[PDB]
Amino acid sequence: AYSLLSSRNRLIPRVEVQCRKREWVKTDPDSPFLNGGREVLYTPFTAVECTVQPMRGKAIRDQNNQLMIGGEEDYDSYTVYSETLLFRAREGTEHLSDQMLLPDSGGGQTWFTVMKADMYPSSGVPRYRYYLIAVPVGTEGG
Amino acid sequence: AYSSTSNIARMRVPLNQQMFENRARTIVTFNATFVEKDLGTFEDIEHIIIGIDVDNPSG
Repeated sequence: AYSLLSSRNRLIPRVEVQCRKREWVKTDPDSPFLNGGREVLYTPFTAVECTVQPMRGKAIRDQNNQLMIGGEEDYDSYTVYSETLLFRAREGTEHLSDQMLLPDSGGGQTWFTVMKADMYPSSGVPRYRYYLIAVPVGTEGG
Repeated sequence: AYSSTSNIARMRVPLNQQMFENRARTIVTFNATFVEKDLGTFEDIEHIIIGIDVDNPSG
């Protein structure tokens, strides 16, 4: 079985990041809809150690500021290697995708939503790879 | 001569993915008249000969 990869690295620096779980709930008392007035509940936590890297190409959809008919919108993304388990959304449930807070190109800090998670069930070592997309500015995603 | 005009449409076109340029477009229709010259002529009628036959019962 794997031995070296089953232990923490000692050459490349790694950092911890903050995250938060997400659910949703219905608030309207009389509306007949599952949506109602949707609300999201958060529960914070942290990842043991992570590595953050940017997109490699220069494709038009990967550029940071984009020109739309309204104005120069904003976009960011990352690829993350981590030893913590993060989950995407699951259907027929009230759980949403986990989010984690990282620096952006504008100098601030914003939340990124997990979109793709990679796992190797037959190997055993707990090492994962994630792909993240920054939440739209002015909202908390979906 | 001038005849009529079409709708004037205003447009915005991105440039270098940074700026929107103002533009417009229209179609103006004019009348005209074109003249061209033939490549020759036919001959004139200088002499005409006509044959006549008057059918009658006396001969």
